[PDB]
Amino acid sequence: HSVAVIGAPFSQGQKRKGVEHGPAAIREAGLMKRLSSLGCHLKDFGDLSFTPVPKDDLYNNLIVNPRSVGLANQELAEVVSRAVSDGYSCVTLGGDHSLAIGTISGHARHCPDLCVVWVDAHADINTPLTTSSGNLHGQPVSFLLRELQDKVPQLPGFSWIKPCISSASIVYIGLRDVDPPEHFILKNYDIQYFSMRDIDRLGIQKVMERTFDLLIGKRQRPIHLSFDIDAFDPTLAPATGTPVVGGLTYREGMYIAEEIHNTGLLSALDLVEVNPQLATSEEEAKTTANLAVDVIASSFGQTREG
Amino acid sequence: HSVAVIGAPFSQGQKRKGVEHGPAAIREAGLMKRLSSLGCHLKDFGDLSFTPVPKDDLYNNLIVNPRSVGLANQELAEVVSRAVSDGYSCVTLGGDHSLAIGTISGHARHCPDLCVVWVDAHADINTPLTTSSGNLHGQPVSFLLRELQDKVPQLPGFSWIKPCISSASIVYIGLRDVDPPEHFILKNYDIQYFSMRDIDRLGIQKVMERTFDLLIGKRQRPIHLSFDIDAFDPTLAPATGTPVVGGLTYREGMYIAEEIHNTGLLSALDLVEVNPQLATSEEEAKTTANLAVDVIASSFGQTREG
Amino acid sequence: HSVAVIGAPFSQGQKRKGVEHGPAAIREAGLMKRLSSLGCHLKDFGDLSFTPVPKDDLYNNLIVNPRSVGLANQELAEVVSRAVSDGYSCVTLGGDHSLAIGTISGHARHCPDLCVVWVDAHADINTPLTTSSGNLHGQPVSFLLRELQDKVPQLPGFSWIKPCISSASIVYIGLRDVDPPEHFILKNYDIQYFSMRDIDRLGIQKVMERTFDLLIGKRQRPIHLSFDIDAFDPTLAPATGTPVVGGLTYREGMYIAEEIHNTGLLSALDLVEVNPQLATSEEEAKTTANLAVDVIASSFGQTREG
Ligand SMILES: N[C@@](CCCO)(CCCC[B-](O)(O)O)C(=O)O
Ligand SMILES: N[C@@](CCCO)(CCCC[B-](O)(O)O)C(=O)O
Ligand SMILES: N[C@@](CCCO)(CCCC[B-](O)(O)O)C(=O)O
Ligand SMILES: [Mn+2]
Ligand SMILES: [Mn+2]
Ligand SMILES: [Mn+2]
Ligand SMILES: [Mn+2]
Ligand SMILES: [Mn+2]
Ligand SMILES: [Mn+2]
Repeated sequence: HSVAVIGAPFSQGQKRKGVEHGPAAIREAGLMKRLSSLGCHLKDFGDLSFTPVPKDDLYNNLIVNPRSVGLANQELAEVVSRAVSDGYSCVTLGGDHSLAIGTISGHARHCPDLCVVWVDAHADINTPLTTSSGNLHGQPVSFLLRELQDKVPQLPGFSWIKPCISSASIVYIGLRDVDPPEHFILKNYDIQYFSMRDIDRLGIQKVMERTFDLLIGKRQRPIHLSFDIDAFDPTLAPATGTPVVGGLTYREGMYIAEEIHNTGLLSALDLVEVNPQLATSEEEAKTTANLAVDVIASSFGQTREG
Repeated sequence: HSVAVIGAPFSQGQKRKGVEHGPAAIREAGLMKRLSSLGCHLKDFGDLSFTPVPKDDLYNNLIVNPRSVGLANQELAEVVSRAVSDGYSCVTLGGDHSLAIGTISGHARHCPDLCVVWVDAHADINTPLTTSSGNLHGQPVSFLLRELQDKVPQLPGFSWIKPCISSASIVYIGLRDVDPPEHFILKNYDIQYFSMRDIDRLGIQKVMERTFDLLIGKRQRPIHLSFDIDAFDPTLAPATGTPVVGGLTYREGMYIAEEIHNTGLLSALDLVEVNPQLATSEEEAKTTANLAVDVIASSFGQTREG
Repeated sequence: HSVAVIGAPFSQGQKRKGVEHGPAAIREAGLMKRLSSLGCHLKDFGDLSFTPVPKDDLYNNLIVNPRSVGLANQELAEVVSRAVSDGYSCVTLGGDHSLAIGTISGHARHCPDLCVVWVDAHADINTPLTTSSGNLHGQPVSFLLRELQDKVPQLPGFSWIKPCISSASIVYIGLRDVDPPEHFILKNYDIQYFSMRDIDRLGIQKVMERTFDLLIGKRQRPIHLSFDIDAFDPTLAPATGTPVVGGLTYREGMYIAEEIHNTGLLSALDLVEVNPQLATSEEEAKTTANLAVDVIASSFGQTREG
């Protein structure tokens, strides 16, 4: 049972400074010791240094840093693919959520039947034609879903990406801030999700049951858990760039991670969008980083009953 | 789909200064743009100025400002009745909860088969003979309930009031601070309520399902939503006159409002008891006012899934 | 209906100063008036002064203040036994949880068929051979449990203790910080528990139903409620020695207590581990003390509906 930890200090998928310090904050909160204590054999890749791209001008006068996000993701994908091939479950510390483009591509490279659990306040499924921000961290799923590719134009630095999962192969949990074109996309391609409303109705236990039934009800598949810290209520995870009131409780987040662990299928985990600079106090930054560690640890077997 | 907004800056239903600034606070939290964005056609009646009453002495050496509360409500009912008759769903911003005497009377004047969902930590059903405070914001339901007529003395300024709701036409949600004579009244007239305890047991989905079965299970009826901000836990809505621990969560509040919207029958809404002056900080005032806007917006169609 | 209140200002079951002030803090939060208001006839035993033991050296170079904890508990057990004998439901205010040794022994003397509901973030069932702290407040169940007596060494000051609880006769609620030897003990003796995880799944209503089915499903038994304030989430009860995130909500705590009261079988209650000195502010101290009073009051009939 081996875990690779990769620091992906990326900020260019969005516009708020400081999310590149997320991996450091998470390590400082004791991630490595927590993983070791659960019996994980660890390989720390440290924090990647991504190759910059000169003159990375706006795409279509809207999409920011496309070539940089493309190249960093290509490089990240290579590291992830390599680590999976060497038998590691891959933990990637962000950094903004655009790096899921790289971790999922790399993961899918030799685990092409992987499935995705995307825990997030947001659907992150705008395309370059629907985004109203230009921020790639709100578009990553659009580049990964095969059903969407007729609707996704080719960005500079993105040509290496081949859409690698189907719309039946991703489930969202925690949605509460969805743009209308994203809502259209989720309905049009019948992508399954559990918004905070569904959690309010069903409860987190049934949500996880139905999630796994949809994804691995008929066959075992390596699971890719892409966890945006903003899934949690901002009272619990204030240090993040797009906080939305009414999020997961601490207990709900742990229960999700616990059930992920319980499948035995976790193969890769992203923990993204922790931005210590956006905390109004050091206490706020640390509680956010500590929560991130709790999620990762619970995902690899830490329980609440000993 | 048209919405009238009436500010009712009234404070004389109770003794704490500042609740008359509720409407301004709610407006400053961006109410009108939020309703507009939902597609609501808006008529703003502004904030009403109520006629003062000279020498408005205590009634029975106990009940405070009876004629002022009576007259202000008569005037409010007139504005409400007129807006409902012209085809608007009527949003009244308070102000203390005694103004529900006027909004429900005025609403019933045009829609006599209305039913009432009363979301509150309190039952607000004391009569002039049971009140231990003398505050009319804690008695408004007693003046409206037909079955209580013979137990409710005639107050100066109140003669215009015709009880318009039967005891089977109101359901309470969120109760946790109920005076013993209020409890007797609720039981003796078989008035249905879901206390915080019931919500703990059933969950808010079943609570809303049962609420609608009781009210509109036999026929469609216009719905009057009377929402006291103190229904929410004090941590979420600190700026209010009688906070009680152990209240609705943010998610529960939104769920109630969403289900109200989903009936298609919402005809009037009160958002009462926001008192910015009781905030310990400007942050606390704004979070309470923002919460008020979320309740109203959700009640008119804002969703958590886009 | 008679209730005896016993202050047990003991701190030597652990190493953090201040928990000996728990009883005064709880009294200051208005305990006696709250109990009177519910119709409780009260006998106040005041705060006991426990006989000190000179030269109370570590047992086995690890276990702290054993003779002092042994003797204080013997004296406590005598007071509890006497009060229960005289027809009182016994409320014991702590003080650290090592005093449950005393209250449960005293209680069991006249009510040998008693059962125990242990509400706590922790299992408190380490033995002198498994404790890693040496603190007796984390071992009291091991001395009470019949099935364990062959694995529990004889401590100085502890010879008066006769195990009086069988493993089928105690149920835990709220567990989330369990040491591995404790987990082993719970599984090996088939001791039933509902962790925070079980509550997330079942909901607190089902948890209480099953608790009582296990304890009193076949016959009526006097109930001993041992409530560690740290069962509650640290945001609600910060003034305590071993806080653990992800605890009971206020509503869940009240619901447990309400259900205890509804059995009609509550015979004794411990409210332990309030340490006002661990509060970072007087507000935090008072809110913890107030929460303790809420629990005790609800356990004796305080309702949320009047
Ligand atoms: N949907 C957003 C906001 C658009 C304006 O409403 C937010 C995307 C958030 C990215 B995340 O990784 O945090 O979920 C976007 O930038 O696309
Ligand atoms: N029930 C109260 C308190 C009486 C003392 O227990 C409070 C009523 C609150 C009015 B609201 O509009 O806020 O719910 C009253 O004044 O009647
Ligand atoms: N289990 C602890 C911690 C051991 C180190 O992990 C804590 C016991 C808490 C005592 B309580 O009365 O608060 O539940 C112990 O001292 O045995
Ligand atoms: Mn997000
Ligand atoms: Mn995201
Ligand atoms: Mn109220
Ligand atoms: Mn009210
Ligand atoms: Mn304990
Ligand atoms: Mn404990």
